[PDB]
Amino acid sequence: ANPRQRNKQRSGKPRLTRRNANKKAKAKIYGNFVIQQNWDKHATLRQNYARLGLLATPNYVTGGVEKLYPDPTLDDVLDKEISIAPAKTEVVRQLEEEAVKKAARQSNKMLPLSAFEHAYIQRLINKYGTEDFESMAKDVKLNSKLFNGSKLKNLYIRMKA
Amino acid sequence: GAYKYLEELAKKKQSDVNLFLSRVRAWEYRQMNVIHRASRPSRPDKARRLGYKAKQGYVIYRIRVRRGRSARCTAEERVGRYCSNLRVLNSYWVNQDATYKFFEVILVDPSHKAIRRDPRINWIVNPVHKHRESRGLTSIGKKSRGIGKGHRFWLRHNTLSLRRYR
Amino acid sequence: TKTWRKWHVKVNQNEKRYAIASAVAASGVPSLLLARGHRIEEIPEVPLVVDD
Amino acid sequence: YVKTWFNQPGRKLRRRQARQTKAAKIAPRPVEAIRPAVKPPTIRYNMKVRAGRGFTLEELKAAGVSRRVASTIGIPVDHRRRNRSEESLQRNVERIKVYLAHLIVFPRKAGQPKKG
Amino acid sequence: ALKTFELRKQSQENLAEQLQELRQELASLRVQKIAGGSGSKLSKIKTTRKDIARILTVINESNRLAAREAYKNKKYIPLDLRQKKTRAIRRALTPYEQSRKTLKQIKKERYFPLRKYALKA
RNA sequence: CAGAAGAAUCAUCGAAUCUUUGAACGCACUGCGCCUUUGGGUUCUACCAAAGGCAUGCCUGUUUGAGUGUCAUU
RNA sequence: GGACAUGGGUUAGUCGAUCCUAAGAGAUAGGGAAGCUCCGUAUGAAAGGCACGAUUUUUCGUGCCUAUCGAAAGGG
RNA sequence: GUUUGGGUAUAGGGGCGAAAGACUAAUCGAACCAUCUAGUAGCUGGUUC
RNA sequence: AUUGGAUAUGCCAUAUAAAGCGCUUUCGAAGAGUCGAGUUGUUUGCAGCUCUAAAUGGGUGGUCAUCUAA
RNA sequence: UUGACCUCAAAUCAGGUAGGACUACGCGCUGAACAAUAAGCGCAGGAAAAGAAAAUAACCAUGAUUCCCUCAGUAACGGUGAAGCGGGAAAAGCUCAAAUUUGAAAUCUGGCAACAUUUCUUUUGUUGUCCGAGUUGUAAUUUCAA
Repeated sequence: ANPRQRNKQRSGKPRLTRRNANKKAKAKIYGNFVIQQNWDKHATLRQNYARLGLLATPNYVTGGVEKLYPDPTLDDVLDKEISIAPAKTEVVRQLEEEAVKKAARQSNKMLPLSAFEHAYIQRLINKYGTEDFESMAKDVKLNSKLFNGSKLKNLYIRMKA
Repeated sequence: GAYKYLEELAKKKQSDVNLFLSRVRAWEYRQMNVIHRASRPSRPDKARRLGYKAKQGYVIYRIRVRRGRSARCTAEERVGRYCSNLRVLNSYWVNQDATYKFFEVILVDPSHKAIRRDPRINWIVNPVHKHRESRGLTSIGKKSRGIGKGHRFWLRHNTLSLRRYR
Repeated sequence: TKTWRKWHVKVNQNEKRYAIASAVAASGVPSLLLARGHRIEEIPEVPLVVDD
Repeated sequence: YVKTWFNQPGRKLRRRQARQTKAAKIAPRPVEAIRPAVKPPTIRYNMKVRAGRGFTLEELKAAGVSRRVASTIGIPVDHRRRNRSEESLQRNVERIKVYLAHLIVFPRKAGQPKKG
Repeated sequence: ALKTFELRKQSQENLAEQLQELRQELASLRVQKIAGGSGSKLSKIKTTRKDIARILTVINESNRLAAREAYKNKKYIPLDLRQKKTRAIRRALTPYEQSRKTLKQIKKERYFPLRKYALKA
């Protein structure tokens, strides 16, 4: 009915038809592989999270939840340490073990020294022993970078292992 | 730094130093064009607190507008029309006399690589910032159109909202 | 005609639940099924329940 | 001007799909961040408890969470709110502590140059 | 008629002599149409016109591929050899510079990136 | 209808072509110019044709300037 | 039928236009105006040329002078 | 028994006031177009088995 | 065919680097013809005009609270 | 004499960029007769604008913006007509100016040159080198939550 719509109604050039709209089709899971393998595409994300053992939200839900079956003092707690939480389902247990084995693999955070760092701290050690990190810091000739005692420690431990 | 001194000195606008300079510069600016390019900001301290950097792609333009809309708002819109390839960043009063108020407008070239590659000013290259001064999105434009946070500062009242289940 | 004509009607959730309860009870009455127009003249029993 | 509501069921569905799209991306972590428990500001509602914006800097410090790592693990920060009573502090410190106990944080791949 | 692949298997001056020959043949056929021709000649007019178009197409693409070769890895190339998506897309920030960050923001995402986590029910 | 025999008034579409205009851009609105290169002819200091260029404002850089603007130069 | 259909028909170095200017209009310089835009036409505009020279520390010195539109009846 | 063709420029109400100025207008007197507008009806005409 | 964010793995990695936390017998800058006042327009906000600041100052609410503009 | 610099010009100088259209929704300006209306003028995007408090409140306090519901036809103002609270949707935070890098402008455009890369011979970079920009201040660092 527009001039621009009447233009292509009387045209011979076909309409740029695209077929993309299919309602009720929920977004497929990328991201986590373990969640993807255990996600059933029919269910809702609240149903999927609860089945997997995960919380969709850590806050209250703003409405009634579905019922399918007929269901059968600062200091003490500010100092207490909550003793983790149980892994109800297999998927949660799988995620927990995967995280722990990954953390164990990526656990050796300590680095060796380079050629310059080793020679730097070795020369400082050969004069002031291995305990007087305060005196090594105040040494102006050998500690030309003006490293403090805490950094001269971090070099010494990194050289040991 | 000397910018603290320039900012304290700009507060004494009628002292002997500032009143004398105002006379000589107002005379100088009137000899030039109504809108002329400024080789450098007259108030470098004021320009840089408004976003100006002494790097390629930043442009200062001087304009005089007649006293008696806001004159600062008029200054930005006329300068923005004069340099239509730039983006009006901000503007500041530099001088005035009986007839004229004088402003320096800060503009940025969005096609320059020194601007397109600077993460602190990339936003102005994005096409939502074409003619911020024409839509009231500059500092003076926001203040003129009442935008502000507080209690001091239509359609949801002229519309009748009829819901399905009513 | 205007699009803001009233199309949807409110019914109290209690009356809807009343009518649905009345509809199920009527479904268990063989004579109402015949008046409805159902050919249940050879159905073994009303209500007709089949295994899982 | 008359505002109609014929897109109300459509708006409902579109918001559900946005939650589904969000979950499609961030699959294991929750779709919502954890909000604090605050008391509404008036004599008519101060007996209730509702959800706040974020956890205060004093609340995070008592819970052991730095303000930099809080956003990473989904704990919002409210730099404007403050704890005028220890009840607000204890209420939300334990909210953080419970959240941490139920949290599984997946390690990250880090860069490790060959030399020192 | 004229096949495009065997046309592309020839040199530019050979394609020019073929084009000159076809233009002569087209001119003769249009002369036959004014003097009174047969359906075969009138049908031959359209084929000759398409054959001229194919030869011109092959000549033009060979010319443009030579220009693309000459300007390959050059800072500035002819406007007709540049991309033509839209005027707005050409003015947009490139994915590179749209992703430029300050060292301040680089340090933030290096040390405190968004973590992967989950909440146990 | 005639005619033709990887066909097609087919589809898709990532390569091209895309006259005169129009924000419309050498200047005017049948025209009138300038600059660069090349070519033709049965005629070559002439004539002709072809191709590629020549709007405005502003930005960055480049080059060349101007100033009884501010100075330095035993 | 000045209708309908089918075809044909207007040939220029010398005839007109093309070129020039007229009253006037008008862009530019500048200045107004919130602004669509207005005033302004040599206006406080750096308003564009020509010659000279054994080549000048192979980095140019010296001298001189200083829009457009508008007429198929005007001028040519 | 000086008109005119083509091209052109342009001031344009009324009283006040010696003039200047004002006090409201104007685009002159108006015309036409489109919107506002479905302006203002204690009224006229009609209002269906 | 073209892409997206992850995963595993290879190579490279300028780390003599860069961060968070935690300590203080050391410091801690904060936007002006703007705020404001007077007055005239539009509708407390904003605009013009004249005048024109301050530094626990200034804004806003109720000595206190709260906030930190240009 | 020679040369620095400042300011201001010129070039069909190298490379860019602006206009016009559409205009439902969006942001400014202007604005009547009978309405932050229509008309007029300016400028955008896929959304725009707004936005991380010179914000509320007077509580056991809240905590960027936006939107919906409510507050509420209430308070106020004299028919006009809110807002805080409350419930929800969505959520994310931040960058500068003001600091001596001063044991070292650590910063960046452009030319040329290689080398890669591509929705792409059409895109986008990297490395080197040179001329410039820049100390009348470009990086790093800090933004009051500190």
